[PDB]
Amino acid sequence: LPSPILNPDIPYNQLFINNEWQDAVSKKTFPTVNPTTGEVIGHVAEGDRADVDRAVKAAREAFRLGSPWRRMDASERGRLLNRLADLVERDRVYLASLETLDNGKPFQESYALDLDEVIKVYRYFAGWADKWHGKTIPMDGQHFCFTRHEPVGVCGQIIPWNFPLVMQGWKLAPALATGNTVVMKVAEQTPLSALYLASLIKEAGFPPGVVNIITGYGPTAGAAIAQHMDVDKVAFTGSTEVGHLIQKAAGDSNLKRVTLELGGKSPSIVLADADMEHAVEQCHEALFFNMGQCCCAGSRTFVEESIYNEFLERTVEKAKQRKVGNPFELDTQQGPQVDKEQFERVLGYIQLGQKEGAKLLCGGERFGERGFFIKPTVFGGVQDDMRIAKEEIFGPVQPLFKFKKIEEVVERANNTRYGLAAAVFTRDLDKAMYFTQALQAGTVWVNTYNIVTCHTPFGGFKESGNGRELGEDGLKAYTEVKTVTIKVPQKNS
Amino acid sequence: LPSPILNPDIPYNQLFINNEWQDAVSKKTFPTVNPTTGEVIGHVAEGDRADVDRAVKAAREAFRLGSPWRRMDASERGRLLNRLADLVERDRVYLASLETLDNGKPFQESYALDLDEVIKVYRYFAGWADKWHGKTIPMDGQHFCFTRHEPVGVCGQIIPWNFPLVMQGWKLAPALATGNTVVMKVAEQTPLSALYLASLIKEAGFPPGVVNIITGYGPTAGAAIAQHMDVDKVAFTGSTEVGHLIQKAAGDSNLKRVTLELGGKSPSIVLADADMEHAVEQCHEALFFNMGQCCCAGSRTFVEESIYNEFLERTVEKAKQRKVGNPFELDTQQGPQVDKEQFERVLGYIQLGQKEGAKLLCGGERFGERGFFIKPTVFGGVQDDMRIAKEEIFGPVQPLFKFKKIEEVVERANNTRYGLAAAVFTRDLDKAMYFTQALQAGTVWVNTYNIVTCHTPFGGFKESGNGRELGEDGLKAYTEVKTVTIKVPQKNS
Amino acid sequence: LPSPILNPDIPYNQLFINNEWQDAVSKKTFPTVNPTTGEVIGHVAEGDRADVDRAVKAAREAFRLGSPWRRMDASERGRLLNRLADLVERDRVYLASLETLDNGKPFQESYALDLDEVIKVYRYFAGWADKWHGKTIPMDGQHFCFTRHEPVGVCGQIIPWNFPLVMQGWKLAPALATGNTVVMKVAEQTPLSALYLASLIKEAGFPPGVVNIITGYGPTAGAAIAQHMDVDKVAFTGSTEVGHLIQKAAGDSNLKRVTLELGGKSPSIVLADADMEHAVEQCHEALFFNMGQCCCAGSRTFVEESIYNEFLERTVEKAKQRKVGNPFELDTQQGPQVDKEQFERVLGYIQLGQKEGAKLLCGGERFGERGFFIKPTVFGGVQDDMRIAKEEIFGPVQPLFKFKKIEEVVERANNTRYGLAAAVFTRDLDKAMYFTQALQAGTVWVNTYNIVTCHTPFGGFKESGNGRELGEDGLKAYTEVKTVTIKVPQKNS
Amino acid sequence: LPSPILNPDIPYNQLFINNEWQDAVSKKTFPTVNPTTGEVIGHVAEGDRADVDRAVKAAREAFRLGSPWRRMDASERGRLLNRLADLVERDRVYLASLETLDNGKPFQESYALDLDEVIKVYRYFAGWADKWHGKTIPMDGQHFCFTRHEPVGVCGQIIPWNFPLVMQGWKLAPALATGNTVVMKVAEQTPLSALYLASLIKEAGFPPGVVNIITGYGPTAGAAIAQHMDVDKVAFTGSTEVGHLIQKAAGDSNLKRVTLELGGKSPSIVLADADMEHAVEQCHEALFFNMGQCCCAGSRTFVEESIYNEFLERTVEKAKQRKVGNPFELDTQQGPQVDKEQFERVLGYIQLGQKEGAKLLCGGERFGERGFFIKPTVFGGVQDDMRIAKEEIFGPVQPLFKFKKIEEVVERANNTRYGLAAAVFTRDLDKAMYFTQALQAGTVWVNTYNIVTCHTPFGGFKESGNGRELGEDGLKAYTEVKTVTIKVPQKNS
Ligand SMILES: NC(=O)c1ccc[n+]([C@@H]2O[C@H](COP(=O)([O-])OP(=O)(O)OC[C@H]3O[C@@H](n4cnc5c(N)ncnc54)[C@H](O)[C@@H]3O)[C@@H](O)[C@H]2O)c1
Ligand SMILES: COc1ccccc1-c1c[n+](-c2ccc(-c3ccccc3)cc2)c2n1CCCCN2
Ligand code: NA
Ligand code: NA
Repeated sequence: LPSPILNPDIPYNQLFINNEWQDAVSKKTFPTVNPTTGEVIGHVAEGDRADVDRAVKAAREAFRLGSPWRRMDASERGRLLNRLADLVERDRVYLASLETLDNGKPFQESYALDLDEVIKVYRYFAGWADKWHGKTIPMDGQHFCFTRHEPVGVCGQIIPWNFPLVMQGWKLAPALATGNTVVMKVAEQTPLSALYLASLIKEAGFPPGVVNIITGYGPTAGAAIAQHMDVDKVAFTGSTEVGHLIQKAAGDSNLKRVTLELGGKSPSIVLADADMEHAVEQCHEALFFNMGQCCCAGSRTFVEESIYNEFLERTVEKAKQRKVGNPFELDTQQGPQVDKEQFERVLGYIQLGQKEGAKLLCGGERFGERGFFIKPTVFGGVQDDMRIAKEEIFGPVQPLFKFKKIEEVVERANNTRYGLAAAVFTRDLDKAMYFTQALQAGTVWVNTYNIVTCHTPFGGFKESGNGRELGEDGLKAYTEVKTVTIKVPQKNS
Repeated sequence: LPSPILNPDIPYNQLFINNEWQDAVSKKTFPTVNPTTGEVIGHVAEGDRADVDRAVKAAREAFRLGSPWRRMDASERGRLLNRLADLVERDRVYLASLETLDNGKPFQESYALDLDEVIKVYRYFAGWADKWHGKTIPMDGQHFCFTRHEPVGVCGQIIPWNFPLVMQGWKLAPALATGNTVVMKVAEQTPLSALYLASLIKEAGFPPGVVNIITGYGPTAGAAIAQHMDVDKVAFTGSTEVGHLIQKAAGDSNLKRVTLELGGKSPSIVLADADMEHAVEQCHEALFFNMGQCCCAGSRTFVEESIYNEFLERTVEKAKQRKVGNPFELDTQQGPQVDKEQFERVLGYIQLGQKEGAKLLCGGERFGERGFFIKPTVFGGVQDDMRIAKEEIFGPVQPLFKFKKIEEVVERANNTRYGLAAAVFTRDLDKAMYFTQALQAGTVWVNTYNIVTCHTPFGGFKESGNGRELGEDGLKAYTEVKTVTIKVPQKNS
Repeated sequence: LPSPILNPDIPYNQLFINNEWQDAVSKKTFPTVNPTTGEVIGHVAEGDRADVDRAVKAAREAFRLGSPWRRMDASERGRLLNRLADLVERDRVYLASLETLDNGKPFQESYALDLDEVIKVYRYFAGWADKWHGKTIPMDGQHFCFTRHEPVGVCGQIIPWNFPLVMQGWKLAPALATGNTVVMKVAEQTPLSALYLASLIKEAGFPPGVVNIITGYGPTAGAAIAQHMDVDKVAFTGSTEVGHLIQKAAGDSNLKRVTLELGGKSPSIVLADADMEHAVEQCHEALFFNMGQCCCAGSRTFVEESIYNEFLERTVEKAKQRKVGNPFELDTQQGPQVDKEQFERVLGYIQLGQKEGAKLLCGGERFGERGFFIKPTVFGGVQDDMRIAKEEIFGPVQPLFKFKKIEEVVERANNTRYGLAAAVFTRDLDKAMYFTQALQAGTVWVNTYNIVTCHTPFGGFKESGNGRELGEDGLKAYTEVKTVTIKVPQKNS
Repeated sequence: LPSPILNPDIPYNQLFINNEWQDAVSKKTFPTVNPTTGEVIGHVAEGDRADVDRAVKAAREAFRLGSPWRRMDASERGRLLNRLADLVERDRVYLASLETLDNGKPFQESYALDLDEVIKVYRYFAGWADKWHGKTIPMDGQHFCFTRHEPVGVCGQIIPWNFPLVMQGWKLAPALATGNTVVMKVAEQTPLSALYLASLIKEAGFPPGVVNIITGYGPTAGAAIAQHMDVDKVAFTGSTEVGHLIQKAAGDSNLKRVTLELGGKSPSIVLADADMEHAVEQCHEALFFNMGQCCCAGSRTFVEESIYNEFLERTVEKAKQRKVGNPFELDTQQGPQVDKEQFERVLGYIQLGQKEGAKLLCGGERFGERGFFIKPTVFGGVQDDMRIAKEEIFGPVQPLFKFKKIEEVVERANNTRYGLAAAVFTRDLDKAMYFTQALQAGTVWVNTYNIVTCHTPFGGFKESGNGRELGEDGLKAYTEVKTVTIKVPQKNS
C-alpha cells in the first residue's frame, strides 16, 4: 500500500567486483528498456568472459583458507545476512519501484509479494548459517568419525528476469549462509535491481569478493561462468533448453557441481467436488500471476466433465475482468510482458493455438499500442498433442482441458518431460492424498497454488531441474561434505 | 493359519541375571494362573530388592568403560538385535502359544499381530544401532565442537501384562541399540514369555549383565529399581497412578531420567460424512482389541447425532457376534481378562454404568463358568460426567456418546487428564486436517485405529506420559548427550 | 568498553502478568540488596501462589487453540525474538549496568560477556523458530504418517541469581521459538534486570500472556509453579538439592515434563605436556569466573606430578594478582559475592578447608569491610575425601589436586554424583580423544574452559541435571511430539 | 584362515534382465582372462544399446506407480536387502574365490576385507530403508507442508573392476533401500562375481526388473545408459576422463541426475612427531593395498625432512618383503594387475619415472613370467612437476616426497585437480585439527588410511567427484524430494 517512486534515481549501472563499481574491460555498455513504454531507461556495463575472470579471481581470493570470510563465525555470516534483510526493508519502496520500472510487474506485486519474500529468504537463511550441522558417526573399529559441512567454494549463479530480486535471493542467501563466495550473472533484461542490492551487500559489511555481480548476455557472460575452470559450482535458473548446455559445460570444463532450476508446464487439476469459486480464482492466478511469466505457473488447467462448462465460463469472465495497465497504478493486475521478443513469442503462440484448432475464448491480441501489453487470453477445448499444450508459452494464455477419470488425468498431467509443479482442487481426503503421491512434480499443491516460501524446498522432476532450492534441503547443493576419520586408542559407546 | 502348541514345556521360571538362571535370595516363588481355565500353571521366582541390587551390579559392570558391550562396534549391537529377531522367528509358534497360555489373548492375535510386531521391533532398532548420529556444530570462536550420543547407562525397565512380549521389545530394542544395559521387571501376571525371550538373548550372544530380567511384585521389585541410587534411567509403562510414584522415586533417590508410558481414555470420533460400515468396524475393534486391555483403546466412541442411531444399532450387532471362547481356537476373537482382580474390576464398572443412568445394550455379565470371560458390553446415552466416561475401565465395555458440533466434540474429547490417543473418521480433507491439530493426544489416527508400529513414535500428552517410545524419537530417552568443545589453532568454515 | 550508568533509574519493580505491571495480591514487597555496598537498592513485588495462579491462567489463555500466539507463523515468532535481541542491544549499557548493580558481577563481564550471550541466544533461537521440523515416516501398511513438533504448552521456568539475564535467555528463547507460553520465577536475590527485560518483551510485540515474570521466594512462588496442576512443563536451573524437590513435585502434581539444570563440581585436568602458562590461566578463570559462582566452574583443578609445584606456584600468584573491587570499575575482575548468606557460606568452607587439613596458600578471609567481598583463595594438597573436595562451595576458592596416572585421574574426576562439566589440557591427540570419551560430564572441554554458547548443548550427567539446553538439542524439551497416522487408498514410495 | 575353491563351477555368464538370463540381441560374447595365469576363463554376454533398452524397459516397469516394488513396505525392501546379505554370507567362500579368480586380488583380501564389507553394506542399508524420513515444515500461511523422500526412479549404475563386488554393493544397497530400480553395467575386465550376485538377488525375492545387470564394453553399453532418454539417474564410478563424458551425456540426453566417483592422487603426509613404525606401515599399505589399484590409494607419500632418510630406508625394506605370488596362497600380499593393458601402463610409468630424474629404489620391473605381476616399486627424490607425481598410476609404485613446513605441504598436497582422499600422521592435537580442515579431499584420515566403511560418506572434491556415497549422506543422490503444500482451515503450532 505505500506509493512508489515514479522516477527513481539509478546510481548503480556498473559491474560489482571485489566491492568496487567497475566498467567492463571492453568499456562496452548495453541498454535496458522499460517494457511499459518501450523506451530506454539507461545503460549498464556489458560484462564478457574477461570480466567474469576478474570476478572469479576475486571470489577465489575471498574463499581462500584463512580469509576473513572463511574465518568468521558462522553466526557472523548470519548477522550479515540479517543486516542485508534490514537494509532491503529500509529501501523496500525504492527496490520494488526499480523492479517495476525494469521488469514491468505490478508495483503491488513487486512491493507486497516480491520484496516481502526477498526480505524473508535473507532472514530465513541468516538463521541457517550457524545451524547446518554435520555428523559424528559410530563407525566400525577404533575410530572417531565425523563430517564437516564445508562450503563448496566459488559458486557461479545464473538467474532469469521474471523475479529479479527474488531469484537473486534464492541463490545468494543459502550460498552465503553456508560460507561460499559468489559470481552472479543477472538477466540482460533486468540488470538494475540486483545492482542496487549489491550496494546493500557492501553497506551490510560483507568482505570484498564474497559477492560479485556481472551484467551481460547469456552466451558471453554466463557461458563464461558455466565454462570456467576455477568455478566450483554453477547454480542455474532458466530455460530447460539452456539447462542442457549448462550440464554439458560442466562436463566440458572441470566437473563443477550443478544445480538446475528449469522450465515447466505445470498442471492444476480441479475435481468435481472442489469449491468452484475458489478453484476458478486459484487456477486463474495460477497462470496469470506475473503476467504468465512464473516458472511454476499453472499453465495447463485440467477440469472434470461435470463442472467444465461452468468453470470455463467463470474463467473467461475472470480473464476479461483482470486489470491491465501501467504497473505503477495500485490496482493494475497485469503489467506488460518483459520485452519485444517475449511479447511476439506469446502472440506467436496465440496464433499457433488457433491454427492448431484450439478455441479462442477471449483476448488473443495486443492490448493498446504502446509497450508490450497483451490481453488476458483463454483457450477452450485444448488437446494434449497441441504445441500450446506441450511447450512453455510463458505468457497470459490459459488453456483449459477436460477429463473424466482420475487414472486418465494423472497420465495426461505426467505425460511431459516437465515436472516443476502441480496442483489439485478437491474436498475429498483420499483423492488429495492419492494425487500427492501420483503427480510427478517437485511441488504438489492441494487447494492452493504458488505457495513457495523460504521454508519450502523447490525444484523439478525430470527436465524441470536437478536439485532443490529453499528450505533446509536447499543447503545440500552449497555443501561439500568432508569425512574426517581419526584412529583412537580405545572406542567406547 | 498355523497350529498352536497346547500345554508345552516351560523350563524358564527363575531370574535372569548376568546370563545365569537364579532364584531370589529368599528362595521364594509366586504362582501364575491360566486365565482360560482358572488353574495355576507353574510357580516363578519372586524377586525383591536384594535381587534387584544383584541385577544392578551386573548391569553396571557390563556398562563399565572398557567392557565388551561398550567397546563393541555399534553395528555389532545391530547384528545381535537382528540375531535375536531371527531366533524369535524360529521359535515363533512356541512364544505365541506361551503368551496366549499366560495372558489369555487369542492365538490369532498372539501369532499374527503380537509376535509379528516383536520381530519387527528388534529388526527395526537393530538398524538404528549404527545410524544414531551426533552433530558437528559450527560454534563461535576458535573451536571444533561436536556431540556424542552416548548411552544413559543402567536402565530400569518396568512393563505391564497386556502385551508381555511387545512391551518387552518396545523397551529392550531401543535401549540396547543405543548401547545401554537393562534391568527389566516383568509384570507379575505374565512372567513366562519374557523369561523364554531371555534364553534367546543368551543364545544370540549378548554379553553377561547387558540384559537382566526380574520376576516379582511391583511394590517390592519395581520400587527397588525406581528407588535405586545406581540406576541411571527408569522407563515405566503402566498405570497413571503408579507413574506418579515412579516420578517421585526418581526425585527421592538419584535424579534418574524418567520416561512414562501411562493410561488412556482415548476417543474415537465419527463424523456424519464418514464411511459408516468402516467406522463401525474400526471403532468396535478399537475398543475390543485384546479384550479391551489396550492402553490406546478407543474407550470413548463419539458419534455425530444425524448418524447416531444407525451407528448404535450396527455397533451392538457387531458386539453381539464377537467370538468369545478358548484363545487356542483359531477364530476366537475374544479371550478371557487376565486375572481374578481385573475380571471383578470390569464387572464393577459394568454395574456402575447401570446405576449412573447409562443404557445397557448388550452383554454386561460373565460369559460361561470357567476362567475370567466377560460378554462384550456396549452402553448408549453415556454422558461426560459419568465415572465410566472418565475412568480407564480396561476391559470389554464400549461407551457411546452423541455430539452435534465440531467445536463441542474437540472440547469433550480433550476434557480429560489423559491424552494417549485419538481418532477421527471422515472423508473431508479440511475436517481431518483440523482434528489432527486440535486433538490432544500423542497419536491421532484418521480413518483407522491402533496402527502403532516400530516406526511410529508413541506416547502420552498430559498424564498419559512423559516422552516417546518407538521410531527415531524413541532413541532420545536412551541417549546421554555429551558436548565436546576443543580449542583449535585456526577455524575455517 | 563503554562507560556504565552508575545510578540507573529502575522503573520496573512489579509483577509482569498478561503484559501488565502488577502488585502481588498481598501487596507485599521485599528488598533487593546491592552486594558491593550492603545497602537496599529498592523493593519488588513479593509474588506467592495466588500470583502464580493469575500468571498461569494468563499463559494458558495465550496458549489456547486459535490464540494469536498459536496461529502466528513460526517465522513471526522468529521476528519477535529477533526484535527482542535488537531491543537488548539498544539498551545494552543500561541492562549490563543494572545487572552489575543487583548481582555484583564486574561491568566488563556484564557488558562484554553476559549481555553479548543474551543477545546471541535470542538471535540464535529466533532462527530455529521456523526450522524445527517433524518427520514424514514410511511406515508399514496403507498409511501416511508424520509427526508434528507441537509446543508442550505452559512452561514454568525457575532460574538462579548467578547470571540473571543469561539464565532468563536460556529459558525464554527456546521456549518461545517452539511456541510455548511462560511463567518464569526469577531469583529473589536478582529480580531487577529480568523485569526491565519483560518491558522489552512488551515493546517487541509479544502477545499478552505469552511471557509472565514472577518475583518472589523459592519455597512460596516457584514451589507454586512446580506444584501447579495446569503447568505442563517445569524447566529448573538451581541447586541439586532443590532439583530433587522439583522432580518430586512433578510426580506429586500432574506429571509435568521436567528439565533440570543443577549443580556441579567440575574437574579441570592438566596433563604434563600442556602449555603451562595457558593451562594456569584457563584453570584460574575456570574457577574464578563470576566470583566462583558459575555452575560449570572448574572447582577441582587436577594437576600431574611432574608439573604440580610450578603449576601451584603460578596459580597462587594469579589469585593474588586478580583485581578485587567496585564492579563498576572497568578493570575489576572480582566483584562481591551475591549476598550475606552466600558470603558466610564461602568463608565457612574456607574455615572447613583448614580444619580438614587442606593447606591455605593465599586469601582465606574477607576483603575489606564493606559489602560481601572475599579474597581469592587457593588450597594446596586437597584430597578426595574432604568436604571442600566433594561439595559445591560456589565461591572464589580453588582447590588443587595432584595425580600420577591417567586411569587414576579419570576415576577420581568421575567419582562424584555431579557431572556438569569437565576439562583436559594436553598437547597430545590420543590423550585428548581418550579423555573426551572417559570423563562423565555433559560438556568436556579440550584446552579451554567455559565455552558455552547458544550452539552448544549444555547439561548434567547424573545429579548435575536431566536434559539439555541450548543448541538444536535444547528444543526437544519444549516439544510435545504428536504422531499423525492417516489411512490412504494406495501407498507408493 | 578358511580354504579357497580353485577352478569352480561358473554357471552365470549372461545378462540379467527382468529376473531372467538372456544373451545379447546380437548373440555375441566376449572373453575374460585370469590375470594370474594369463589364460581365458570363459566368455560372457556382450551387451549393447538394444540390450540396455531392454533393461531400461524392465526397470521402468518395475518402477511404475502401483507396481509390487513401489507399493511394498519400505521395511520389506529392508528385509530383502538383509536376506541378500545372509545369502552372500552363505556363499561367501565361493564369491571370494570367484573375485580372486577374475580380478586377481589375494584370497586373504577377497575373503576377509572385500566380502566382509559387501555383507556389511547390504546389511547397513537394509536398516536405512525404513528410516529415511522427510520433513513436516512450519511454513508461512494457512498451510500444512511436508516433504516426501521419493525414489529418483530408473538408476543407471556403472562400476569399475578394482573391487567388483564392493562397488556393486556401494551402488545397489543405497539405491534399493530408497526404492529405485537399477540397470547396472559391470566392468568388462571383471564380469563374473556380479552375475553370481544377481542369482542371489533373484533367490532373495526381489521383484522382476528391480535389478538388471549388463556385461559389456563402456563405449557401447555404458554410453547407452548415460545417453538414454528414460534413465532418471546415472551413478558412475570410474576414471575422471570418463566422468567428464558421463556428465556430458546427461546434458545431451535428458538431464538425468549424476553422481560421479572418480580418480585420485591422494597424499599421505607424515610429520616429524609421528609414530615412525606405524606411519611407514600405514603409508606402505595405503599405496600397495589391492596391488595399487585402490581409487583412494595414498599414491603420494610426503615426509618431513628431519625423518626422511629413516622413513625412506624402512619403506624400501617393507616394499622388498611384500609377498608377491598366486592370490590363492593364503599369505600372498600382492596378486597380479588386472589385464595386459593395465600391466603395460604401469610398466610405462615406472620407465617414465626414471627418465624424469626420480631415483628408483627397488623393484621396477615384471615379477616372474606368467600373468601380470609387477615388483613393488618405490621412487625417492620425487618432485611435484613430474608426471608420476601428477597422473594416477593405479599400480604398485610409491613416490616419496620431502617437505619442510606445514604450509608448504598443504599447498602441495592440494595442488592437484584431484581430491578423493588425504591422510596425516602426527601425535599433536593442534596439527591434526589443522590438517583435517586444510586438506582438500572428501575423506581425511588421521593416523590411519583406507578406513572406508558402510557408515562413512565417501567421494571427491574437485575432479575426484560429484556427490557422496555410503552413510546417510549417500541416500540423498537416490532421492527425489517432493514438497506437498496443502491449504488448511486454521493453522495452529
Ligand atoms: N546447570 C546450570 O545450568 C546452572 C546454571 C546456573 C546455576 N546453577 C546452579 O544453581 C545453584 C545456585 O543458584 P541458587 O542458589 O539460587 O539455587 P536454588 O536451588 O536455591 O534456587 C534456584 C531458584 O529456585 C528457587 N527455589 C528455591 N527453593 C525452591 C523450591 N523449594 N521450589 C521451587 N523453587 C525454589 C529460587 O528462588 C531460585 O529462583 C548452584 O547449585 C548452581 O550450580 C546451575
Ligand atoms: C555469559 O558467560 C557464561 C555463562 C555461563 C557459563 C560460561 C560463560 C562463559 C565464560 N566465558 C569465559 C570467560 C572468561 C574467559 C577467560 C579465560 C582466560 C583469561 C581471561 C578470560 C574464558 C571464557 C565465556 N562464556 C560464554 C560465552 C563464550 C565466551 N566465554
Ligand atoms: Na528492462
Ligand atoms: Na541483589
